[PDB]
Amino acid sequence: DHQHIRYNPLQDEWVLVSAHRTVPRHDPLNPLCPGAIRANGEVNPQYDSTFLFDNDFPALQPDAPSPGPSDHPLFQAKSARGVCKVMCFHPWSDVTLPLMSVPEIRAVVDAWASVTEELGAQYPWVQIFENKGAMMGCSNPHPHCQVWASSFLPDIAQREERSQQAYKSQHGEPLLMEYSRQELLRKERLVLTSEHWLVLVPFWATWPYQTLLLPRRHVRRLPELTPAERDDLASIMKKLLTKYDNLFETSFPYSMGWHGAPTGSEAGANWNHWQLHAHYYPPLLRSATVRKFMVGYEMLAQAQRDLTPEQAAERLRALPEVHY
Amino acid sequence: ATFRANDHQHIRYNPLQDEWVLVSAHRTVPRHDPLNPLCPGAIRANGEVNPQYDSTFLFDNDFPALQPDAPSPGPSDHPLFQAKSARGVCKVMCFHPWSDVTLPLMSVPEIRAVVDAWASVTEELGAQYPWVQIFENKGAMMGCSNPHPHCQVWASSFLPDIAQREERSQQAYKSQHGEPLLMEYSRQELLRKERLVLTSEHWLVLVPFWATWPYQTLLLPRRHVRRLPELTPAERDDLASIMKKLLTKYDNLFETSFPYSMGWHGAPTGSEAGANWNHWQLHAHYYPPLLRSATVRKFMVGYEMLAQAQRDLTPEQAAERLRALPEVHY
Ligand SMILES: O=P(O)(O)O[C@H]1O[C@H](CO)[C@@H](O)[C@H](O)[C@H]1O
Ligand SMILES: O=P(O)(O)O[C@H]1O[C@H](CO)[C@@H](O)[C@H](O)[C@H]1O
Ligand SMILES: [Zn+2]
Ligand SMILES: [Zn+2]
Repeated sequence: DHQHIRYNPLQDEWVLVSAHRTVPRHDPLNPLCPGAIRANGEVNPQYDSTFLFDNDFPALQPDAPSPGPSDHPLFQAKSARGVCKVMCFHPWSDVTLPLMSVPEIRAVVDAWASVTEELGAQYPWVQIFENKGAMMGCSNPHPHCQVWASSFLPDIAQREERSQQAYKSQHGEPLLMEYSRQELLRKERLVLTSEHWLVLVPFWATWPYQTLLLPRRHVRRLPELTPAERDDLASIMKKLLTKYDNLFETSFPYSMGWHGAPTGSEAGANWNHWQLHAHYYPPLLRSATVRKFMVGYEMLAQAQRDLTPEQAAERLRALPEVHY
Repeated sequence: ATFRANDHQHIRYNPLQDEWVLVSAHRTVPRHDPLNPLCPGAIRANGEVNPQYDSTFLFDNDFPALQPDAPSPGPSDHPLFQAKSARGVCKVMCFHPWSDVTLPLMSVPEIRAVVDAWASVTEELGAQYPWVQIFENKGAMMGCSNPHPHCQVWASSFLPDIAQREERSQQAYKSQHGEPLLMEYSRQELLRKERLVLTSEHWLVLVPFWATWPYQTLLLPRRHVRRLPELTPAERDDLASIMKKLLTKYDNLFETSFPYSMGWHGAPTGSEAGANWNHWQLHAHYYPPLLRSATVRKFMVGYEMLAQAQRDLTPEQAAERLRALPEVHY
């Protein structure tokens, strides 16, 4: 364990490794609760599973004029269109994914597949993400995620498209399929393995207990998961997130999201280089209250970490799967 | 429908670091503490006692992220598992002996002292390391735990990621156009005016066209200058002055001590300092988190982490607001 730098081939980034160093179940005023009034005056149904609605304060609208063409190579702007939705995971405000049952989480997975299929018919990128915890600026504790679909391929998606396309041309295999194969051989960064899925701490991880979740089968997009794969996803997510809560015995904050092959038009397109995966980016470092700050050097030079990915994976493997 | 950047959503390109951003336009510290290890006279974690310094003070970080000696990792057996060596030194630089001052509260001569110390440490460590990263982390909101006025300096044997991104873009730009990227960018922003914050004889501050943080700024010299030590005395005095004006505007924006991370980017140093770096232009970035008040910040989370940076306030609105703020501190 000596200081060194490690490369992220998926997003083309180096990281410095300095190894040498109470929510009520229901609130009629919470606009995500069953029966509650949203900002546009609509009343939520008495839903008993997941619930999808249009964000009343959306970052993207479906209609917008395009900016003019760019008159200078340093001042480039392009059009942007999209739709932003909110997805409640469960009717109870006082539950989170790790406290939910496997069938309930399977309902979440089914709703993720449905909204990807639905919005993917019109938009080339559908970004599902969850922002969990006030530490991630989440102001509403009801269990949910957001879905932003966009007419442009976002920056990170462009980076992963570029690296995966390059990797499959150079080596004949999808980047993340070879990565899964290798981490199964190497063992030391695995967190969980199941029949259809694996969870690991990536070699190039930047956040302390960051994980990568990906299926064992080559799968380009979330809707292609079979029922067995979806149930197994629900199970393995429940185990991962329960480990996360047990790490510091608290409701573990994070941002997470799904990356799969671009949607929109598929005619004349080849996405075999893509592999479906999810990233988890948790801020906590040493306790329920001591976090990692991505500031200063990390903003001006390069991401930095003290805990090695292998130490983090070793700690995550040791944690119980029974919630505290 | 006619497009208007202040009215309609769009995406903008950062050509310096090759990044797109979504613009959703449609939306008490005691002066002295004997136990504060950055104060004059105080004891540090390694047992050393600070001198009774009356200006800046430079010392080795007692908890450094980089050490000057380290073994190199083995060669990689696989293209997905690449590791390289890392060596460097981490220093801490106090700006001033008084803990209750910040840069905008200091006099121009005192800030000029900071500039001179930045140049000295860049020259000294740059003789041995190809990258010397000066940066300041100001405010608990940026995880700074010590309110004493200071910055850090991490010098490294490797060229850090962001530096590689800016080396690549500036090299390409000068190859294609025959001028340094940021020199043309400065000329253009002087012509376009709408994103300027401050102009002085030798320097300018603007909200970059592609900015991601709400009141983010870019500070750069009007002359083509590759590295900080090359600034003349007049350029250094004027840097001190314009920084005092910028940081005072920042403090006046929400009438609070404005948090931020900031740092300097210059041509790589080390063994190849004598190579051709004419495509480089010295500059500084300011990345402040505050969004709408002294307490309401931007969170770079969720979509920003999984897809793309996003902002509501346009760079032009931010710059207009900054230009209107007084240069006299509240
Ligand atoms: O030196 P500090 O204040 O202890 O550390 C702080 O600045 C460093 C450089 O940006 C970061 O690596 C840390 O995340 C941050 O907490
Ligand atoms: O949707 P919210 O909770 O209003 O907003 C939050 O999630 C968004 C998507 O990551 C971010 O752009 C915001 O910075 C964050 O505060
Ligand atoms: Zn990804
Ligand atoms: Zn820069």
